[PDB]
Amino acid sequence: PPQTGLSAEQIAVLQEQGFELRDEGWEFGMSSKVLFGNNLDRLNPDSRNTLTKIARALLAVDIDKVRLEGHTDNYGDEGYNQKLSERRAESVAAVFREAGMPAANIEVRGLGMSKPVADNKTRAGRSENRRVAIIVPAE
Amino acid sequence: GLSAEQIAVLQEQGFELRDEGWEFGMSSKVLFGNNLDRLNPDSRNTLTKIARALLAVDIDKVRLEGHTDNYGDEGYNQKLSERRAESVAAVFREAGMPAANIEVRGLGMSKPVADNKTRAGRSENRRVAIIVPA
Repeated sequence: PPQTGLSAEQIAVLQEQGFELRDEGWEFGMSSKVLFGNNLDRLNPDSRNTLTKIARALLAVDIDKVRLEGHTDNYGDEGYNQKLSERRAESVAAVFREAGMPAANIEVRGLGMSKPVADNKTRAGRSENRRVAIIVPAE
Repeated sequence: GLSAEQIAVLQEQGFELRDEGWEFGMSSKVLFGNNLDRLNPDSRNTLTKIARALLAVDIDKVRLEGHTDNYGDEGYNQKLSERRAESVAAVFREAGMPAANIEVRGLGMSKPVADNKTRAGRSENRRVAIIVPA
């Protein structure tokens, strides 16, 4: 399949919103520390507003299908981190639905600690791993 | 203490007078469902109504107390219970309750109302309580 499903107008929005093109599509990893702070799956209220802006920016150029993927670092129990990561992605999904993203077009996954982008030996690396990613397919 | 009009509202809302104040306990299953500390939307709406009923008669100070059963890790259950009480606090602040007048506590498994030896009792113990000091 050619990766020509997105127009330049759509790519431009993805770039401005912080997305980078990766193997599974355009991806923006959002810091869980920023999104949730000390909470479990409840979003900071300011972060809810931030997320709504991103959803609306995407919807304004007809990017109306996303995958939301939750991730953790390697601290704690693996099953718990998987559950936490799924619930965190689901919280983001709720905000995207409220902004108008069609519910049938949102796929939610929790990957727990299984797909790190950084080394878990460092606080910085662990924080980079604690994220919720938005993925927009390029197909 | 509380005025007659305030007591009448608390009684109407289903609060019961206990040693530490008027108390209204709510099921964590109903409040959070499968979530961790994110309230489900219907429960948010129900909590907002309670907050507004209280604020309409100048009940503007509460304690929110989160509880668990004794199943699972003690430390996690305590954090969970504190975070769940904080979620309810956030709803009350959004309704207009002064932030400085809200006390949030997570008791974990330490203060059961029912028998943890039974499933029924463990379920009753998984709750968040709204308390209005008398």
